Amino acid sequence: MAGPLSGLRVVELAGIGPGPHAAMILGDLGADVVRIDRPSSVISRDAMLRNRRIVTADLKSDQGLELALKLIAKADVLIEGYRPGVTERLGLGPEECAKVNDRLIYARMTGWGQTGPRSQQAGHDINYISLNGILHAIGRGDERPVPPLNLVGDFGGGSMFLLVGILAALWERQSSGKGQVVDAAMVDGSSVLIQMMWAMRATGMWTDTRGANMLDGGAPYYDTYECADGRYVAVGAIEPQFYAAMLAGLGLDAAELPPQNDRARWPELRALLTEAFASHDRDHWGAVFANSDACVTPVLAFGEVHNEPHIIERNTFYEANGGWQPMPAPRFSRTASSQPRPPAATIDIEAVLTDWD
Amino acid sequence: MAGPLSGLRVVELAGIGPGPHAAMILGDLGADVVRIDRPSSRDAMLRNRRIVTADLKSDQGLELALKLIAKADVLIEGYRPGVTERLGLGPEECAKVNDRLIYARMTGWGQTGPRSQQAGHDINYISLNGILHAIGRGDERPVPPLNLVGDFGGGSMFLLVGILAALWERQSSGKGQVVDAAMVDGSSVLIQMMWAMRATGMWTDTRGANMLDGGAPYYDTYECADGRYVAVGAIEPQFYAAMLAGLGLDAAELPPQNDRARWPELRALLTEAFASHDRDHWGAVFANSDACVTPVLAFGEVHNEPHIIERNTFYEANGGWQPMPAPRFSRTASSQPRPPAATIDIEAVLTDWD
Ligand SMILES: CC(C)Cc1ccc([C@H](C)C(=O)SCCNC(=O)CCNC(=O)[C@H](O)C(C)(C)COP(=O)(O)OP(=O)(O)OC[C@H]2O[C@@H]([n+]3c[nH]c4c(N)ncnc43)[C@H](O)[C@@H]2OP(=O)(O)O)cc1
Ligand SMILES: CC(C)Cc1ccc([C@H](C)C(=O)SCCNC(=O)CCNC(=O)[C@H](O)C(C)(C)COP(=O)(O)OP(=O)(O)OC[C@H]2O[C@@H]([n+]3c[nH]c4c(N)ncnc43)[C@H](O)[C@@H]2OP(=O)(O)O)cc1
Repeated sequence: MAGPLSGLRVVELAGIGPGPHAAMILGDLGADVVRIDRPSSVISRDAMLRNRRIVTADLKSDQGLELALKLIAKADVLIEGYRPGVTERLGLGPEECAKVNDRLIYARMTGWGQTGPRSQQAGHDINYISLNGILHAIGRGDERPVPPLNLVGDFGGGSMFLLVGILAALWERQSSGKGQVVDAAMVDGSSVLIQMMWAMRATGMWTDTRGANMLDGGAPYYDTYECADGRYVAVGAIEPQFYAAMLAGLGLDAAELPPQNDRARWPELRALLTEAFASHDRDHWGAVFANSDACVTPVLAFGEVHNEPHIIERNTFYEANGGWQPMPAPRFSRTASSQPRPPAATIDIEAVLTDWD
Repeated sequence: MAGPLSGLRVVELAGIGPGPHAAMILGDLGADVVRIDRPSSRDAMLRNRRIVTADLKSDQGLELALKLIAKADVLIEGYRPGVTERLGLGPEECAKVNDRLIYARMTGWGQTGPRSQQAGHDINYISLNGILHAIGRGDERPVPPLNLVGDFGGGSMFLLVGILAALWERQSSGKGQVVDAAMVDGSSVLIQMMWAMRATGMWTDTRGANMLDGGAPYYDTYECADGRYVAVGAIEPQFYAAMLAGLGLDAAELPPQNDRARWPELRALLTEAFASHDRDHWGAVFANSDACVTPVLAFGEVHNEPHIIERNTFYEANGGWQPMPAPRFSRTASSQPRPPAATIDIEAVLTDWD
């Protein structure tokens, strides 16, 4: 099996969102990933279940439990993302796992954490980011907050911190010879994800007013603009030298505009930039500014990404069943990753305990 | 030093956004982190570091740097491609003085290809791979999700997964290697769920018309009587039904939860209901509930929130609050971040390491 995480053995108790996204990446990088789903369901639809062996097993039954408990015994990592108490009351808790394998990295993916008042509440991405200030900061100032899909709570502030915890604990287990419990809460990870704003907030460089900051769309030089065809460009020309390059491509003379960072005159500035970008279509701007430091790029829809040169040449995507999918990231010089394998039709848990000798 | 990464040694060449964030998290978890800046701190992102100066273009500045890297486990650089090569700090020069080094390259566009030398920021990397187009209301231009998705989630976090996966690989092979983390790639994997969903006909390229983009009335924010907001995330029918009951809404009178043609009508009924009381009222009503209804707090209110206070998600420092390390560890727990450690001379650090 190809990739830097070759050898690594992972047990994933089937859940939704972060838990599986973490498991995918471990797989992606060559870990051996075994997912136990409920029998009361089931070759899979979700391309998120790539780089995976799937096994049936009713964990409520006494048999199901011990089979599971065997897999965990011969494995490096356990991933679960159920509310607190669920694995305990199944007989798969940390304390129970530590008795068949004190090397186990016990990885617990939740929104709210393992304790505290909200620890039993149901929730999704949007709820976790609502409590820690993030959601309030996203969207235009004249309107209600808009959810950044489930990118910030589930994945960026959830799965990815689960991965860092798993892999940091594996580094630890090289010294001490023992595993441990990784407690990944989306509300905490997403908070560290936005540490920049907490830092800027302290030094007067970020306010709580939505749509009135450097990076939220309030700056006319860091925002999207509608073009003549109703498609969009993005502008991220923060540094003055890049902003100057953008102005020249737009045909605007700096002498006729207000200063880039005079906020009181951002309305005028925005109006000027808006009229300029509105006068040609996205693909015009795309050409004018390619190879340029103007920080102006076309805003592509998913369906167009496969035609973008830089995306094609670096193989950011591969084809798989009437749909493109992202190739693993990041990339490794010596132990490169493979193309992911599609979800691996169900298997029997004995066959896996056997294969794992 | 407290944390699961005690005695990991990390050299960081100073830049902006992702590279510093990754270095921060490494520090947060107990790693020894030395950051080389240029002779020309306030940012709390520079927490859990030692800062040193060094003209990397001088003969001596370079010599010193290579003496650090020789002793360290990980090097982090976030410059445009070619930049570290020309300084004399490229992968191959580093592999001469330390074949074990994990060499971590943090860019937006990647190491090669047509845009590889183009300046950019977060908003640009996510414009090219479909992400930015997908965010915001439908009647309107896309809105940047701050720089959470390219710099951090699709950026620093993938650098970290790569640094630590390469540390694992090393333990079996004795050898370092190069980690190429590009924000346009990481952010693409970060949104793999949408790519899966699109392949099976359960996501469209229309903005504001999906389960998770704000187009679903059960997955969106709502304005309340006081002008503040709640978030609703009641995807599962049982959670949704719990929410209707607490709103005072008889299910029989409403359109089906998932009849999309009638979402606008559904949304107008839920809008009226949420508008009729203040945000704090809904926070009370739905506490301990599975209704998936939560107050949308502004940054300055977060320190007053029970679940935040009691789990110590933040700590106080300097101006105000900062996030404590994540994730958390049972045995080898992280400590409260140290503020940034004012300029020390780089020779000191070298005697301190062997
Ligand atoms: C493809 C797309 C559409 C899917 C999708 C993706 C993403 C999302 C959004 C955006 C997200 O944010 S996903 C994140 C949700 N939050 C979390 O994951 C945080 C922690 N988890 C939770 O809070 C819960 O799992 C939650 C999702 C909220 C609610 O789930 P629930 O109450 O139905 O389940 P629960 O976790 O409390 O308990 C599970 C239940 O199942 C049982 N179980 C598990 N496995 C098996 C098995 N193999 N055989 C038999 N029984 C089994 C457990 O024992 C337990 O039973 P119990 O006795 O307690 O009732 C939504 C949907
Ligand atoms: C707090 C706020 C204000 C900060 C802030 C945070 C975040 C953001 C947004 C949201 C972001 O997206 S940050 C991410 C930006 N993109 C990237 O980092 C991707 C990779 N990097 C780049 O593309 C570029 O570094 C770029 C950010 C575009 C800026 O380009 P640049 O030309 O200024 O720099 P470059 O990388 O081309 O070369 C740097 C230059 O510095 C020199 N350097 C470094 N270290 C030293 C040293 N110790 N002593 C002497 N010289 C030194 C290098 O030698 C090099 O010089 P060169 O001779 O080649 O011109 C914006 C601002």
